[PDB]
Amino acid sequence: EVQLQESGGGLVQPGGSLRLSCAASGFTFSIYSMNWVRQAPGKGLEWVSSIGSSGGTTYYADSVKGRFTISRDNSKNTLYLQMNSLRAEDTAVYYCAGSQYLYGMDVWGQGTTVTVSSASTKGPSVFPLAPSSKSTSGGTAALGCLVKDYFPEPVTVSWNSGALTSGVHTFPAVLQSSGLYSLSSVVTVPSSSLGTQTYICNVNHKPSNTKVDKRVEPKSCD
Amino acid sequence: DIQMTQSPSSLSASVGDRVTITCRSSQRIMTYLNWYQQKPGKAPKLLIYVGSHSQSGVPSRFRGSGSETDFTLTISGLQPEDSATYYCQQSFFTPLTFGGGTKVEIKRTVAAPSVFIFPPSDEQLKSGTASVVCLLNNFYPREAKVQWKVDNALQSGNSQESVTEQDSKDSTYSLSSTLTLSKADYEKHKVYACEVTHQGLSSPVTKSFNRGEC
Repeated sequence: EVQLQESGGGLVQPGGSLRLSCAASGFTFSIYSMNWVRQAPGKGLEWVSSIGSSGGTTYYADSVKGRFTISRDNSKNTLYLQMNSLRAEDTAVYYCAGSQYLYGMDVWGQGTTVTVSSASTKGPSVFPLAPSSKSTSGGTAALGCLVKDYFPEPVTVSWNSGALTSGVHTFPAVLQSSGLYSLSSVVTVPSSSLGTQTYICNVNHKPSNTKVDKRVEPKSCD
Repeated sequence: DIQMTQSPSSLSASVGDRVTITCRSSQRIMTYLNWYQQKPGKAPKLLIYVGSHSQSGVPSRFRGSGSETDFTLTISGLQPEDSATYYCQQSFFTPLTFGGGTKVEIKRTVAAPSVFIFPPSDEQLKSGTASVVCLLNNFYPREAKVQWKVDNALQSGNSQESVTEQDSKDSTYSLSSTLTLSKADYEKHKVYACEVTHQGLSSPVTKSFNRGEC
């Protein structure tokens, strides 16, 4: 199965440097031309750089020329992007992609986030979302977690360590006036299961190294 | 720098319909135009390469055509999972350029939201702030009105809304409205209600809770 696995993304200060990697497997890497493509938050796809199958040819977008350097090691089936003199506008999700056809992109990697900011990374506060006893839900109830006041994007939210996926809705983050982000993750479940079954929201904010597992259940009501 | 003009920027078509996406290049690029699909939260995926070539596994409904400076992607028999953004990309000469993208929405039957309200947790209240969340689950179309009331006081300017991308299976949306108050203000009132209006409801639906009533 043709596969590209990226890594190296993170939060960087303006003017700093960062090196992205992309491991290849499932095809003859030495005959594939490789590329880097990025996607700014809420924007379209933007080409970054290209490299010939042998590494003897490289191409760059005008916005990154002289600051980024694409390279490859065909002995290790690895592609690199060395990003120097990083700017705020370089913030985006970066993808590696390649193909046996020049300038084509047949196999894509999952992506890695790069944030260029002088602001301080802050972890979220995780609060439960649970109804009161007199909620008028039918046979379906809703629980959730509120992930509040974190920076920068992104955060990952799962339920019961990934075992619960059906009915989950993790909303897009909203940028609050404070410059911090906030979102809610909800899941709909049978009403009878609300007050008995275990529901845990797993939150991970890698930039600030903040990871939380919060059990969500209704308030005690005897 | 070959500029790629993609049209329309968005479209809404029902399941089983036939939609067309066009991509124009400022210069001739022969047949070196590729089409990509990007579902919400996923990396782009190749559909068509070099104009009209597809892999065995790309649904027969995905067909590409064109040459020189006019190219088309046709989806014949739209499916729910086809809700995504589609991009064209010229692979002729550098700088490689992408089209602006086309958002495909699946036009399905009306579906009313299931409404839920959540009081602020005791943990958050310790921090001196109260967030009240009203959830509208699995509705269509996207147009919906959420209005907050605190002790019958019509709230305005103190809530924020967030909407998910269209679901890939049922083609519905979900919406969260968060009302933000200080703990002191939260503790001055009793009845917190969110009233939802939507074309799928015979009349507005209201969900509410009373503070301090576990």
